[PDB]
Amino acid sequence: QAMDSYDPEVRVIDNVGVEDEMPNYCFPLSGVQIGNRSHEVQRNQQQWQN
Amino acid sequence: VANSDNNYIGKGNLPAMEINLAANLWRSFLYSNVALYLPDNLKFTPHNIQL
Repeated sequence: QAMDSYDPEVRVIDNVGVEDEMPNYCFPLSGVQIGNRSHEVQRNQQQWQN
Repeated sequence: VANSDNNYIGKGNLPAMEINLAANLWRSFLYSNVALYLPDNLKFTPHNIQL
């Protein structure tokens, strides 16, 4: 005893739309997207040396 | 090996990006259903637009 049925939202398509106001932005495993390296730099007298 | 230089072999695990679907859905729900209906005294007009 399982009455045949159709999904009411499938029979009549109530195209209310999508509640998409917020973007999503899938992010990489690493939090900073590992790439080229950089050198630490400190000022010694007036210029910048590595 | 002769004329066998068209391989596209990678190393390690597959590259990918996380998206955290559960919090994405939940935060979109709260924004679009509660934050948008906040009283006008808690909403700001964006810059460089006229109302």
